[PDB]
Amino acid sequence: MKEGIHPKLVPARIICGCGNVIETYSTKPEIYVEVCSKCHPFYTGQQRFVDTEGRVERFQRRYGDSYRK
Amino acid sequence: PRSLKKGVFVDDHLLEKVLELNAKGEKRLIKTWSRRSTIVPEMVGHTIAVYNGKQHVPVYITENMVGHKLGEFAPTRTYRGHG
Amino acid sequence: TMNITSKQMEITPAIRQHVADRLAKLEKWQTHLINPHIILSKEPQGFVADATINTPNGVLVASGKHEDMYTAINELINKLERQLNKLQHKGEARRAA
Amino acid sequence: GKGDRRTRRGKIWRGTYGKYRPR
Amino acid sequence: ARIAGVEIPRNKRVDVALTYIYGIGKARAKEALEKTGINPATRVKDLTEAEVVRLREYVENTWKLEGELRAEVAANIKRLMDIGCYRGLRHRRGLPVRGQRTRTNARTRKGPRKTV
Amino acid sequence: PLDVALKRKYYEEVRPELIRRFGYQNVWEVPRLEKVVINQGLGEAKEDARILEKAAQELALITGQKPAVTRAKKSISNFKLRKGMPIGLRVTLRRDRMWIFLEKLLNVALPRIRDFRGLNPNSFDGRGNYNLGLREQLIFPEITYDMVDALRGMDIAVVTTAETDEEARALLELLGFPFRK
RNA sequence: GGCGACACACGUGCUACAAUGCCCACUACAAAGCGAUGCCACCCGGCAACGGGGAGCUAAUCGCAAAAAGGUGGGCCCAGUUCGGAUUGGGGUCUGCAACCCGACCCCAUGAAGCCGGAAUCGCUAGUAAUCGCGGAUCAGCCAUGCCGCGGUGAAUACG
RNA sequence: CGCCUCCUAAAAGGUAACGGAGGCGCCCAAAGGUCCCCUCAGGCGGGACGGAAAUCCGCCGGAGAGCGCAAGGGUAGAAGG
Ligand SMILES: [Mg+2]
Ligand SMILES: [Mg+2]
Ligand SMILES: [Mg+2]
Ligand SMILES: [Mg+2]
Ligand SMILES: [Mg+2]
Ligand SMILES: [Mg+2]
Ligand SMILES: [Mg+2]
Ligand SMILES: [Mg+2]
Ligand SMILES: [Mg+2]
Ligand SMILES: [Mg+2]
Ligand SMILES: [Mg+2]
Ligand SMILES: [Mg+2]
Ligand SMILES: [Mg+2]
Ligand SMILES: [Mg+2]
Ligand SMILES: [Mg+2]
Ligand SMILES: [Mg+2]
Ligand SMILES: [Mg+2]
Ligand SMILES: [Mg+2]
Ligand SMILES: [Mg+2]
Ligand SMILES: [Mg+2]
Ligand SMILES: [Mg+2]
Ligand SMILES: [Mg+2]
Ligand SMILES: [Mg+2]
Ligand SMILES: [Mg+2]
Ligand SMILES: [Mg+2]
Ligand SMILES: [Mg+2]
Ligand SMILES: [Mg+2]
Ligand SMILES: [Mg+2]
Ligand SMILES: [Mg+2]
Ligand SMILES: [Mg+2]
Ligand SMILES: [Mg+2]
Ligand SMILES: [Mg+2]
Ligand SMILES: [Mg+2]
Ligand SMILES: [Mg+2]
Ligand SMILES: [Mg+2]
Ligand SMILES: [Mg+2]
Ligand SMILES: [Mg+2]
Ligand SMILES: [Mg+2]
Ligand SMILES: [Mg+2]
Ligand SMILES: [Mg+2]
Ligand SMILES: [Mg+2]
Ligand SMILES: [Zn+2]
Repeated sequence: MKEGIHPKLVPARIICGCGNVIETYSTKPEIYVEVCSKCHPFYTGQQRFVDTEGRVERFQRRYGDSYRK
Repeated sequence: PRSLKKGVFVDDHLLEKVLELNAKGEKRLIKTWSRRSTIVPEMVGHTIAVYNGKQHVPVYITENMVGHKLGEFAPTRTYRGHG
Repeated sequence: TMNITSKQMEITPAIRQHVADRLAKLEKWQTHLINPHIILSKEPQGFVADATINTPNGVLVASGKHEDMYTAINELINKLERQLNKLQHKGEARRAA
Repeated sequence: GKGDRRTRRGKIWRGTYGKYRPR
Repeated sequence: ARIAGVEIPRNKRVDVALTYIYGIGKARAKEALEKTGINPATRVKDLTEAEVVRLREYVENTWKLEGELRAEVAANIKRLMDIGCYRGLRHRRGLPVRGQRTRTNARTRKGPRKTV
Repeated sequence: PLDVALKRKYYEEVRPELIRRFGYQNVWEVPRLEKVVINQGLGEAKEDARILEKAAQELALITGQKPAVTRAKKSISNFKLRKGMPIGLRVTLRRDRMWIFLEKLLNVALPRIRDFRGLNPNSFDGRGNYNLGLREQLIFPEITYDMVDALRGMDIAVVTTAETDEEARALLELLGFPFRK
């Protein structure tokens, strides 16, 4: 590389919210991030976050069976 | 809307007509003047003709249209825009 | 904007527009015709055209009567013109003494 | 706020009660 | 982009700041700050990464939010419109949905005044 | 050369799995990363404030490498383009730096993307190369809210010695590129 | 079923655009009326609308009842905001044979326009205007922000 | 009405008509000298804002691009960048 135009890369630890620490390289030695691949829903199996719904609708109301036959 | 405590409302006289169709093995058009009626899980797959005030309107009933009333799918007002 | 009322009568968008056309005769005087109102009605002896209009210097209120609706609409306009012109020039009446 | 049901002041106005104005 | 996808206003009280997330009003605000034991009075610019991640962790996991909340509202309307119910119709014309009078007014649904 | 986790992962985990999966008869036939070419189409700096030294800075923080300028090949009316105008950046990452970039793209950047639902399965060149676009640079661990004047995205070309898409999906997937379908 | 339509236009009003203000809480002072399948204390369930219990009263007794602005304390700090509360999603409560068209209320979420309004134009001369709440008639419920009343605090200004 | 390019012009040069078509009366301090380096248009496929067309990646692509301006000749084994 040409001298004097490039930000030096040094060993660098990125600290995610799941409490993961990544040993990589950056122009900054230590980084805090809110999320990473280790804890991200799309990555992590299929963590169905807040909606483990099973839809739930629409047949599935069931309040109830009390109308006569 | 109509209280969770009280029943799910269908006019009785439509339900009988539905249930009779279930037994003998369906299916023909059911003329009705019951917009007040809930669509009900046993109604799914029919096509009921609902009155708007002038016309009895064909509504094929589907799985996704279940909690809604009968009149919701037979509109009461003709409107093609202004001018 | 301009509003027309047809009392106990059915009138066409044509007739409505014809009223706008006759009323525009008032734009001659070049002053703001504010929320002009035309009313059309059929009395026993002929039609009546009433109108009430506010301008920066006052109100025009007048009424036409004729066996013919179009003719009454016109007579309405005359009465309106005369009043409007009286509004616009009465102020000039006494610059001396 | 008199038009904001979600306040005390709203419910006095609408003449009603709830979480936001209790009796 | 702190919580959750949005960088909530610093300089603000956490109870208020959180309200600047799509899907979190006064209510859900007071609720999270209890379930994670933080003071509402604390300015966001004063939160421990600790206090922060507690907040973040809970909030993202208990309630549907931002893009996913919108998708559902879209999806809900999407279906209402396609099944052909009367509420679907009002959406299909951009008109009001809750029985309001449309002879006058109705301006928020309609947009500002359209010439004739 | 640097020991970087992803580089190692390639030699250790990915090389073999690939040879298994396609039965290569020569070590050089197995798919390699050639270059990652990052581009900023920009041109919001055409006349305006061609101080996109701010972006060149941002890009150089992300890659550890200073981009070079791109200028218009011809004059264009409707986009307002005098020929020779500075309208973009491009940084060609190779070797160790390419790996480091990807390492963090894969670990950290893509995760931070809004409503991320996986990379696009169909953005495959058809000669075994892959391309994907970002909307914002706040995705990278190095660029904080504090430092940015305005949201700008980028184009990422990842170039591979594989002859076919089918092989490239494999290499990129094994390495850890998350695909939606 | 409609009278509740909706490219548009006009009249009447409500709520605002904020710090003489907004929110939370603690705490005061009215009057006129209304009330037996009627008003409902108190106890319990629910964040709540409300539900279940259940005493009193033909009512100067008992109840609707809390008056609100106000006062004390706390937050907000000039931001389309802790302004504004429109629109919309979802979830409930009630009346009623029945709330698609088309009821009201509650709660979560949404959080519009609006930064004081061109031409023009309304009211009011004192307990008035402005602001603030409470009742009633109609009425199952209610689109009442309408109407008829009732008190609270309480100005400015009239050469002519 | 002078000058340039093509055709007429009969495969050397030349060759008329109030014959058929266009241009000049400038310009460039680099748009000049030299050394070094580089190669186009266009088609398909791929890529945030981004479109027929901005910039990026891939494959094809001998010159159809470029060469200040008309036309012609020339030209990437460069006269182009
Ligand atoms: Mg008269
Ligand atoms: Mg004046
Ligand atoms: Mg508010
Ligand atoms: Mg919010
Ligand atoms: Mg309506
Ligand atoms: Mg493909
Ligand atoms: Mg390749
Ligand atoms: Mg960042
Ligand atoms: Mg009516
Ligand atoms: Mg108006
Ligand atoms: Mg009103
Ligand atoms: Mg009463
Ligand atoms: Mg806003
Ligand atoms: Mg605005
Ligand atoms: Mg607000
Ligand atoms: Mg202001
Ligand atoms: Mg004013
Ligand atoms: Mg005011
Ligand atoms: Mg006004
Ligand atoms: Mg008087
Ligand atoms: Mg007020
Ligand atoms: Mg009242
Ligand atoms: Mg009533
Ligand atoms: Mg309504
Ligand atoms: Mg000459
Ligand atoms: Mg010749
Ligand atoms: Mg010749
Ligand atoms: Mg010759
Ligand atoms: Mg010859
Ligand atoms: Mg010779
Ligand atoms: Mg000649
Ligand atoms: Mg000439
Ligand atoms: Mg040069
Ligand atoms: Mg030269
Ligand atoms: Mg040179
Ligand atoms: Mg090309
Ligand atoms: Mg393309
Ligand atoms: Mg695109
Ligand atoms: Mg393109
Ligand atoms: Mg050429
Ligand atoms: Mg030329
Ligand atoms: Zn993580």
